Amino acid sequence: MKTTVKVAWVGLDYAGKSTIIKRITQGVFSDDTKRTLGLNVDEFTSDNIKFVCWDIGGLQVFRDSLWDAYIAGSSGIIYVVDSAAPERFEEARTELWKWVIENSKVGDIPILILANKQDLPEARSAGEVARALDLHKVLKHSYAIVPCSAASGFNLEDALEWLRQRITEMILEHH
Ligand SMILES: Nc1nc2c(ncn2[C@@H]2O[C@H](COP(=O)(O)OP(=O)(O)OP(=O)(O)O)[C@@H](O)[C@H]2O)c(=O)[nH]1
Ligand SMILES: [Mg+2]
Repeated sequence: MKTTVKVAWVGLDYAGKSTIIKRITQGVFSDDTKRTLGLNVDEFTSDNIKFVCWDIGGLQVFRDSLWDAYIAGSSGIIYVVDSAAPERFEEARTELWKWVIENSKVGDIPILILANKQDLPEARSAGEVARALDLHKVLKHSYAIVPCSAASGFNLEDALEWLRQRITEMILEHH
């Protein structure tokens, strides 16, 4: 029997949340993924864990209507950033801090930041994305940052393994 955990996939519109989930669940890269106009629900299993992926649209309208509930009901949060869109790093930092770092509804749950689109020539490194999001100023929450690509699959297995390990560690430490 597997334990069900709900994971909220958040991040700005165009960050690559839906494309990463498609690469993991279908094994294929879609370079023409369409904007999510609400919620996509998908599943993937990794060992004793059934991951229920809540892929929420990142457009402003969906942050204000849907993000609060799915973030508050999740067991883990994945915040995806387009590393090749530095014109939106300040906006991505603002939303990460409002909806995750300083959101009182987020307890001591796993927080994984994915610095996505590493395959693109203008992609900033994981270190550069961490500094742009002020991750080095996060004082009370644990977090991980992983550079990845839905196009090549780079680090997607390792990122999912990190989440499975953190969720399993919480279960084992409590027992
Ligand atoms: N080259 C490249 N393109 C990517 C990658 N991830 C996503 N894309 C592309 O980036 C665009 C936006 O990806 P989406 O998956 O729709 O982004 P999203 O975060 O789900 O956006 P919303 O649905 O608006 O929340 C699409 O054209 C994707 O094909 C990646 O790692 N590399
Ligand atoms: Mg989407």
